[PDB]
Amino acid sequence: PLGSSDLGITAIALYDYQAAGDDEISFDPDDIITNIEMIDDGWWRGVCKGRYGLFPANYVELRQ
Amino acid sequence: SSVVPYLPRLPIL
Amino acid sequence: KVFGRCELAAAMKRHGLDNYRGYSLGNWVCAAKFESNFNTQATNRNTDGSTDYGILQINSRWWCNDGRTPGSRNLCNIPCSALLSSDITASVNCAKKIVSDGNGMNAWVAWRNRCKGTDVQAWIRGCRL
Repeated sequence: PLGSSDLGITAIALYDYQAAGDDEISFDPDDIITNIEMIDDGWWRGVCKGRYGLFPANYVELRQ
Repeated sequence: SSVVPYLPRLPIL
Repeated sequence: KVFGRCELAAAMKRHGLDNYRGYSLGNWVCAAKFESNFNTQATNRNTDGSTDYGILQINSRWWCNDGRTPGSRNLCNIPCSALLSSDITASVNCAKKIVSDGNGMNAWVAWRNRCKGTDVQAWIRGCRL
């Protein structure tokens, strides 16, 4: 599941996003998001640069 | 040339 | 997720696609093969500013909302990211709207080009279903 050694579902950031809630993450374009959980159709959780939390799915592109 | 998107709707329920 | 051929056939049959709008299961498997090579994460941008999403490459102008497609409809009433899930529920429910909208499976350019009028039963031979 989520506890595996691999990076699970990954994406690249297409646009800046500034976290807007205590449970959100930020990223810059071209940052990689790893270990994605599709908890909701529109907002996903993942890990980006040591930070875990929620982000808008349409700001990333799944690799590949 | 290129569009930054509207944010998706807040999570369902 | 990249589906196995038979794995996808079983899941599509589970979700009601076999003979849906009169299209045998092989049509649907075949369409996913040539749209996305069975990859639930396939995402392809178009020069009109729309994008095709998921296993059946559903387009953001009419069908789903990606936030970045100008003058778009959202007739499946879902974010396009819904179509990028590892299970196929949202792509199947949307696909049923599309194939029922007047042009049947001709909505899928890869189906028209690679599946229509071929022996689409091939796509389900050997599968336990």
